[PDB]
Amino acid sequence: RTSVTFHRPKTLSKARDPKYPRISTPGRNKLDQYQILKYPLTTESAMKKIEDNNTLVFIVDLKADKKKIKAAVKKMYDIQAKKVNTLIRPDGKKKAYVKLTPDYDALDVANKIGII
Amino acid sequence: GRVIRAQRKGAGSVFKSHTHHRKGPARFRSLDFGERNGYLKGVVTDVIHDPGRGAPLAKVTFRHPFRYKHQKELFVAAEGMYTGQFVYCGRRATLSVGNVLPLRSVPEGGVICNVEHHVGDRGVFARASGDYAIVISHNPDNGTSRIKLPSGAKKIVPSSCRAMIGQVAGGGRTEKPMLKAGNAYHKYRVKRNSWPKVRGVAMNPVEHPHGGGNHQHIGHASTVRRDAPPGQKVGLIAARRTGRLRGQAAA
Amino acid sequence: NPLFEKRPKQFGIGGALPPKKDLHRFVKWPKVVRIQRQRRILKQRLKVPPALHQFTRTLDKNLATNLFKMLLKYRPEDKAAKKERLLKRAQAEAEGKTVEAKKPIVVKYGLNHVTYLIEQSKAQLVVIAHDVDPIELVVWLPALCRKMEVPYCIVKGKSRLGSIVHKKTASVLCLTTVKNEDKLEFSKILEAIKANFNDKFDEVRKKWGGGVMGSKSQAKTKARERLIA
RNA sequence: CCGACUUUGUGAAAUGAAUUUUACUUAUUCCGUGGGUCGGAAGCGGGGCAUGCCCCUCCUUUUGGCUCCAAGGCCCGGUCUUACCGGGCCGAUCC
RNA sequence: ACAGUCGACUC
RNA sequence: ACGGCCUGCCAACCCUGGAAACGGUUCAGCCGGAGGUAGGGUCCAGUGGCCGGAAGAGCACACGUCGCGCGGUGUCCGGUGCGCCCCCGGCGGCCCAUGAAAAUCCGGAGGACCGAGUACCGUUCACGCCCGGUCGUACUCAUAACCGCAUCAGGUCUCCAA
RNA sequence: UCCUAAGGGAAGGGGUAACCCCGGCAGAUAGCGCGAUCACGCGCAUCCCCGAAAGGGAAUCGGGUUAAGAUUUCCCGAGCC
Ligand SMILES: [Mg+2]
Ligand SMILES: [Mg+2]
Ligand SMILES: [Mg+2]
Ligand SMILES: [Mg+2]
Ligand SMILES: [Mg+2]
Ligand SMILES: [Mg+2]
Ligand SMILES: [Mg+2]
Ligand SMILES: [Mg+2]
Ligand SMILES: [Mg+2]
Ligand SMILES: [Mg+2]
Ligand SMILES: [Mg+2]
Ligand SMILES: [Mg+2]
Ligand SMILES: [Mg+2]
Ligand SMILES: [Mg+2]
Ligand SMILES: [Mg+2]
Ligand SMILES: [Mg+2]
Ligand SMILES: [Mg+2]
Ligand SMILES: [Mg+2]
Ligand SMILES: [Mg+2]
Ligand SMILES: [Mg+2]
Ligand SMILES: [Mg+2]
Ligand SMILES: [Mg+2]
Repeated sequence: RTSVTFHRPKTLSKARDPKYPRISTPGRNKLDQYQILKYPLTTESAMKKIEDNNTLVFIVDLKADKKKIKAAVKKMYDIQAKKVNTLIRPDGKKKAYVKLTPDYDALDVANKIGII
Repeated sequence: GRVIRAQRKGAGSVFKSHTHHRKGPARFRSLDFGERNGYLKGVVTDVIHDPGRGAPLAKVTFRHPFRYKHQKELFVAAEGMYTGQFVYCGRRATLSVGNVLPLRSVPEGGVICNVEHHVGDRGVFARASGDYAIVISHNPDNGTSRIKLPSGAKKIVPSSCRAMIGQVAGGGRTEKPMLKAGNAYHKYRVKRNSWPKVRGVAMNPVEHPHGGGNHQHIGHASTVRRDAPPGQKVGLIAARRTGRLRGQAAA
Repeated sequence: NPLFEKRPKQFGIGGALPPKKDLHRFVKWPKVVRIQRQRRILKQRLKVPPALHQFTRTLDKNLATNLFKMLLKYRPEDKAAKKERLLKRAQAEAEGKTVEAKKPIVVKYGLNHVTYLIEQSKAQLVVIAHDVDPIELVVWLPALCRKMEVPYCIVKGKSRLGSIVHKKTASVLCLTTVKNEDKLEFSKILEAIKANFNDKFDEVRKKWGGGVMGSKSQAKTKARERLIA
């Protein structure tokens, strides 16, 4: 040996392959789109945002992030979000402002579900 | 009573050393084959003030013996050292101020500082500003030497104990009057919480043996025995004599 | 050719960096290594009493190869070597209605078994490993075999005895009876063993081992005593 | 603070019929390291006025530069087989 | 050492 | 804001040259054969100037028309400082006091190893393409939203300042 | 949010009847890091976590807009990491 210092020799670690699964039942996706998008908001402030800013206001799950909101609005309503802005409301629910890419029309999206 | 001020210092709490701005320990470099059997060349790079200490410190940069890197040590500077100086460490080093040699390489009468006590302790003696030791004698049938310490005591130490030639720099510091409570305040701010001091006679009996009384006085002999319990050993501990020093006892 | 040139390095005490030599002597090992090495060293320094220093005098390599040749002949029946015969004797019992297998002759092992054979005097050669830990298991065997007048040897390596019987370690072996084909070879082996072991017993019981100091100590010892001379 | 016992082993002397003294290293205690050169013998130079057999040396003092992963030699062994890889020691003293 | 223009401040 | 171009403070630095009859210099210092004065350059700061942004904005006027209409005019010129706020530069003084660390980023020494020229090895350049998660964010900050049993003459850390 | 300050917690170990108390005491210290993958090599030094909405620190400006949000989160334009 040249070094005076004895280090820990490195050995093999074998990976896990258990003889029975600790979980048989699969995972349901409990935050699916209907959990993510609960219901659109119909406050007069929101109805302004539809015309003036091409925007849609939803009440969303408290555990949904901006990315999943973008995905779920494409599966449901088959549209595109240019930008999603969120805030957790003073009473505990999360509100998402969805801006549609300028292809789609927010008013026509508003009509196809019924808000205006 | 209650736990007196002298007893409170051993717990550490507010009485720990004030060392946030200190520059690291000051010592020799770990003794190796290079210094036992020859000499290692170092260059002094900076002379720096170390807070809480009167001796300046010298940053000496050595080249590593067997690794491709520098080794940056920190000495107590001897008076005379300067930046750009080449200091030399080892067994075959010349007898020059700032060099570190073992005491077997130092003639009697030499002035030395930062002297080791065990071979390799990296410096224990004559480390305050303007302090030195003197080599008195060698005894070659033991490998030991007798030096005089700053206190005047004569210690027998091995002939391999290393020392730096000269005296510690910054001498003469304590000859200047301080003149001000404020100057004492800044001196101790960077050392430890030991200032100011309230006289025990000015305390109440509950917190000091000297406290209390209708006049401030001790009321008992201020010399206390060596084996007195803590909390009782205040005053002049195990004193052999008191009073003003005259004649032989001042010598 | 004229380009190829030599740049010798001045590998001095202040010169060029030294190369990668072997520092196997100064390596700081783990504790398990550290303690075991000191264990043999401390054994060296202390005075070993006779009963424990009666080991440290093992049988030779020349005789061990002779003895272990015999033991390898009398290895017990292997695990596999044991199930077919019980399979075979099924038919001899099930149809022939006789067990006819005759006395298989092999070495005997296991400390309690060998001690039993010794005290009944059915033992003819005892084989004690030098490296039993805890040692108290065998310290008294030399005395018991000497008192009961059975030749005994101290071979080197309990792991080797275990190899004969198909175990990991064995710590003792004894041969009770040899076949009529090996009387001469067996007899010659045990003649030296009695001389080597059962003859010196009453002067090795008063020999104290240990007390060997360290290398640097001995080199210092000689210098000190030479100046006396 | 003080003594005995325990830890606690080893062997030598002087007064004694126990007491101080000493010596060993492995217990223990302390110190230093990124456990990085320890012990013994060699070698190299040096001092010779018993060619002693011994002592003193160990390839860095110089101006605030730089300093690693070896050049070089020998030897196996492959291959192109008519041009290219693996290896071993020396360099870096031995035990 | 002049001519021109400008100039806020102090005694 | 940001992008260029200019300018180049006070320092620092470079080249030529060789200083007494010493000179250069500050409010103060200080500097010079270890190279001053001089002459000529480099770099640095900028919250400095021009252009782009950008007049299409904002503001002020004046008009004229039903419904976040529309149209028009302009958006200049010098000067001043023991002034005030912020920041910066560069000197000086003080200390038995010498007044954090790390993340992060940049630069260098060395040079093992590497490729074409019917073309492959590159490249810290310019342009172009995609993406940017989580939580807070309202309001008071006090002679009424904080604490003092209150909508209490108390107490409670800051920034701007005619 | 990241980093460290004073300082706190902490694995092996030491103590403890136990709750708990000790971090330098040095232990194959936790984590190995880097080049590699088509595998191996090198190196391992004072070493984990927490700790600042006034310390350190990737990047934004102007103009509009509400009953109540934005001076820089929304709209318009222009940039940057
Ligand atoms: Mg948010
Ligand atoms: Mg105080
Ligand atoms: Mg005083
Ligand atoms: Mg006082
Ligand atoms: Mg009082
Ligand atoms: Mg009292
Ligand atoms: Mg009193
Ligand atoms: Mg009074
Ligand atoms: Mg009185
Ligand atoms: Mg000039
Ligand atoms: Mg600018
Ligand atoms: Mg402009
Ligand atoms: Mg101010
Ligand atoms: Mg200054
Ligand atoms: Mg807000
Ligand atoms: Mg606000
Ligand atoms: Mg206010
Ligand atoms: Mg209350
Ligand atoms: Mg943190
Ligand atoms: Mg912060
Ligand atoms: Mg901050
Ligand atoms: Mg926008």
